[PDB]
Amino acid sequence: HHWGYGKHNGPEHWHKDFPIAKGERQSPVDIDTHTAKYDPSLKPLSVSYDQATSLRILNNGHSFQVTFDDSQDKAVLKGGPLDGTYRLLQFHFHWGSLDGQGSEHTVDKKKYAAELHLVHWNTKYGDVGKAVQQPDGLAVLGIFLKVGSAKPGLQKVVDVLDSIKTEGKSADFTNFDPRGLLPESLDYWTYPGSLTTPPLAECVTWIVLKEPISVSSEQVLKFRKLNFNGEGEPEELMVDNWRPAQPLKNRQIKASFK
Ligand SMILES: O=C1NS(=O)(=O)c2ccccc21
Ligand SMILES: [Zn+2]
Repeated sequence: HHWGYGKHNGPEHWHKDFPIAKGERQSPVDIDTHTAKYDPSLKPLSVSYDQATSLRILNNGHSFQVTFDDSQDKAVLKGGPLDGTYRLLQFHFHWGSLDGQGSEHTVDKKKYAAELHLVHWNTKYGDVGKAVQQPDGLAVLGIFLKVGSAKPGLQKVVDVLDSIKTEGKSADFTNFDPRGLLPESLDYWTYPGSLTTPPLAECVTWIVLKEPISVSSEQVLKFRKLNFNGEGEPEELMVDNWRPAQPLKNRQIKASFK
């Protein structure tokens, strides 16, 4: 039927409705650290999030997302491998049922407990619908989560998840500052890829940060209490909403750091 992460509608099935699933620049990938190429021409990232305006938090049946006002250049990503200005639209997570899985990208086949995606779109295309039709339309900042100490900047998100437990629920979520989710270092890997969910469009420049953030076991446990199902349907816990690594094919992963 409609796509998801179960036995009968999971990532192995998606190609029947979205044939680009078997395409040439699909994501995620496994980032072999010994094969990645250091590119000294790569610039530092510029992350300008001080004027970010968060709007809502929503359970969309596949993850939960926080949306931002992208009507002007308030929260933007520039630099790195990018040409031009990319506006922050939303962030969301992918996570596991157990601490040793949940990330989409892997590093030397190591999985992390979760992965944060900050989705941005290229303002030269005017709106995000147009941007997803272009090979340089989106830039996604990917951040790994490991279980350790708590991340205080994540706690405002954890505490509202009760209010959006089931598919289709949303809540007001204003004045959230996404700078509290960033690691110390902005060293990164980058490669050309795709959305990791349908429609799997090949429109993404991936920027995957080397340094994970730490979250506590209690914080991640709250992800795992969300539901895939709508209210009044049989309860299915929202866990393991990650797509496995795809073949690299004719791509090179570049590193900003030696
Ligand atoms: O689920 C997703 N992972 S992603 O960052 O590739 C992305 C981009 C746009 C819409 C959804 C999604
Ligand atoms: Zn994602």
